Amino acid sequence: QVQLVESGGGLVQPGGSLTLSCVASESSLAPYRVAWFRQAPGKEREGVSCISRDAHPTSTYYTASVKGRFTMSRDNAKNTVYLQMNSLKPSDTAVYYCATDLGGYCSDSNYPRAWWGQGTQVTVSS
Amino acid sequence: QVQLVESGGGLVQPGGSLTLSCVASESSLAPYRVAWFRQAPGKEREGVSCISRDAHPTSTYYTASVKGRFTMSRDNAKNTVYLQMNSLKPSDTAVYYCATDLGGYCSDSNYPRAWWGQGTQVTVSS
Amino acid sequence: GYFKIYSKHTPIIVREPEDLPQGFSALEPLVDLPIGINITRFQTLLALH
Amino acid sequence: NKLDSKGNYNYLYRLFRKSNLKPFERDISTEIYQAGNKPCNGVAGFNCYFPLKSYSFRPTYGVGHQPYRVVVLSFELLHAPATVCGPKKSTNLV
Amino acid sequence: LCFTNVYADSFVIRGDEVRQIAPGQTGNIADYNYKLPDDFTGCVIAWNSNKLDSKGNYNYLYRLFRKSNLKPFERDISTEIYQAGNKPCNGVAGF
Repeated sequence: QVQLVESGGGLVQPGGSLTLSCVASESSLAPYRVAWFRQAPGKEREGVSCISRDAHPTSTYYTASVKGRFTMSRDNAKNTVYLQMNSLKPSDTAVYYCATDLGGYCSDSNYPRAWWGQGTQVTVSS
Repeated sequence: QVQLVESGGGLVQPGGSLTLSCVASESSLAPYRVAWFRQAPGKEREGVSCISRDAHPTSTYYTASVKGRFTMSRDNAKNTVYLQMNSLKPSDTAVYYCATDLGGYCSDSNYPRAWWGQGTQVTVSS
Repeated sequence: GYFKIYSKHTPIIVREPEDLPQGFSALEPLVDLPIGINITRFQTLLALH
Repeated sequence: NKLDSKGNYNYLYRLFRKSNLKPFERDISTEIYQAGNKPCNGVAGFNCYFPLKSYSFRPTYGVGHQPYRVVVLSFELLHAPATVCGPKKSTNLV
Repeated sequence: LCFTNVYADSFVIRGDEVRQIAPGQTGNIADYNYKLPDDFTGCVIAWNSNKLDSKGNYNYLYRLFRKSNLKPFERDISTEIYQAGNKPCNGVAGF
């Protein structure tokens, strides 16, 4: 019954920056973990980053491809998560989805996968 | 006890520009975050933009429909905030409200809901 | 916050506007009031047309 | 809401006024709020609007904003002779 | 000080969730397996067993998927696969 709206995607040159917005409606994301996912055409879903309900860095996870370049941040005060997305590579071009479940804490192998948004397109090219 | 007065709306042809002003009284809007709304008949209130205490671009946000077209500015000297909008679309027509609360910093979606002005009408047509 | 009223009437026949008659009398309560205002002075009226 | 609502702006609520409420006061002065140096005389003006506005008695706002009858009764205990209360010692009867 | 009916519990702890097993917080393993009441009785007792217990040995596998959070005085002994979709989860793993 929670609805997620991804936004902020668009066309960017390599090395650029973007900020993706996952607006949640009809519910509060505060006590639940939120994770970002991306899929390139032809390739299956893969995780990007996950933030737990506590929002500590130790409970916040990033995949190997995005560690040190993406920044996971959530505002439980106003029910939204943001992926700060910098130093862009062409390999980051995909439709970015944010997902959540009733779980409260992320793990390096477990991301929330119950409710999904429509996704946003991020393209890194000229 | 703060009272907000929106102004500047009117009839403007598509692609035109306008500048809304939310003049506050009985209180100083400087320490508080201020946001703009818009509400078309039949449709519920939806956010437009918000400017925070620091008045920084990283704290000044806009909704997807207005990103790249609507501009935010506040002048604490006269106790007013501006909605500078260009490349107006017919879809931008609504009654535009400015809102303020005791909050200090804005985000993408959730806006202050404590004190409201009467609103100003912006119509984009011939 | 109370007002107690005690009253009675007796005939005297003879006026003798000199002094009150020497007679025992018990003033039964007539009405009690719940108002609690402050009263410091007394005034009365007369019937004169 | 089912009986009062039909809208009926007669029970209009004050929105523009001088300041906040103080205890034991009546809001009966139907005066237009003065938010500017210019006097508000001469009907409506800039930065000065009449407090009267619709308070959503329309049939469209059925579930919301419809009138709910609420009354608050002031109670004074052990201050004056209890006029709405029980009686005082009157022994047995049988 | 005298006391009666002292009950003992045994539970494998990573080490960083000891501050969260107490009421008011939930740890990595205290979110789904261990719990304390709103006002826990007794005292917190711990010692070091990493040198001897670790060799690994997944016999003490902590639960990660389950129906919801913990309620006081409950046992997490039901090993059912979490149903996060309309399709029934019978038939081993699924999407």
